[PDB]
Amino acid sequence: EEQTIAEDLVVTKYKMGGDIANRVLRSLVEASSSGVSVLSLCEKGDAMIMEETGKIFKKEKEMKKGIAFPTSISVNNCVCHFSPLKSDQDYILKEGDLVKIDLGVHVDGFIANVAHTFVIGVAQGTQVTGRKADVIKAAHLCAEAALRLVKPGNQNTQVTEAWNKVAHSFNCTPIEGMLSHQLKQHVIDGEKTIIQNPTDQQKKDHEKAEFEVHEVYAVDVLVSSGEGKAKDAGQRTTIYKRDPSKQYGLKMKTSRAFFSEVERRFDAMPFALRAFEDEKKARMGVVECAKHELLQPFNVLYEREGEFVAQFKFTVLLMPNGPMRITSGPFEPDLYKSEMEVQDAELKALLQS
Repeated sequence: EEQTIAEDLVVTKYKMGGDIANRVLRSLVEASSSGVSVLSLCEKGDAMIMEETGKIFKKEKEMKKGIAFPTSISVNNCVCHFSPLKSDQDYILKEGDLVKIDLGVHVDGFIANVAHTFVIGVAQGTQVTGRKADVIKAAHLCAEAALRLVKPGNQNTQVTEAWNKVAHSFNCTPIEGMLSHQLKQHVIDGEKTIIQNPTDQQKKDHEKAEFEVHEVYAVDVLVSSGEGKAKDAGQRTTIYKRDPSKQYGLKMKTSRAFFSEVERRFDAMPFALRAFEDEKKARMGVVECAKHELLQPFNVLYEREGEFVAQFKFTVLLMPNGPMRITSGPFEPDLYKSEMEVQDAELKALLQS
């Protein structure tokens, strides 16, 4: 069968994961200051997840728990999936940097995803202004709109539409083609999805769905101050996910050993190459696996230099009495001052409940 949030136990597993994800996120935020290595924060994040996860359900020896999405910190125009290797060049945080932290925790396959955006070195008493406030303000209001639109009976389409209206108000554009996935036990890759600002082509190929009672979603809002077109850079993909629906006979011994460690350690959850002791081996075993589509990569995307990308990701449980989000970051609206606001009367109304 399948275990859903219709069962109380399933719900407590999501809530504990969400609680753990909310705490690790807060620790990383307050550990972010100018001069700090992004690589070190990613390691600390992953380590905390692993430790917090080890304090629950101890009597259950075979229960899988841990990282659902490796800690990634994407600064300024970097869109997502930035999770450095000891080898790659990392990023050193600076005053005024717009940083996005993305984490993923799971307990028994039940995933709790969260992403938060904030600015470095913001003196208290003072607000942040400019494009950094416009974009964060917009991403925030997009998250708020989803929270009110993603409910049993509605359809992904309505959410897609609301997002452009909010975003346009601050002259921001949600990154085109980004998807928000439904969640299931051990599946971070849900079938039903919500697409952001789709191109005419994608609009025609994306499947229109309807939210059902007892479903779970990881709503991912990615808004840009620029054109909203994410491009690949010279960056190395350091995050991969095993595709359980595909199989192939790897020829190389190193490929097989690497794939076995993956199936055993992370199963179908995204993981970071940093999780393997020998880097060279990992990198080497990835080539053939990724080549025969056994592994799905999560590339590091970028927006034009000078632009900023804000993000808000939260996991919401569609309970019969209403949606309940189990993850969020320490967000303070008053901190950001923008000259623009939502102008659509109807939308303006919806945002006040």
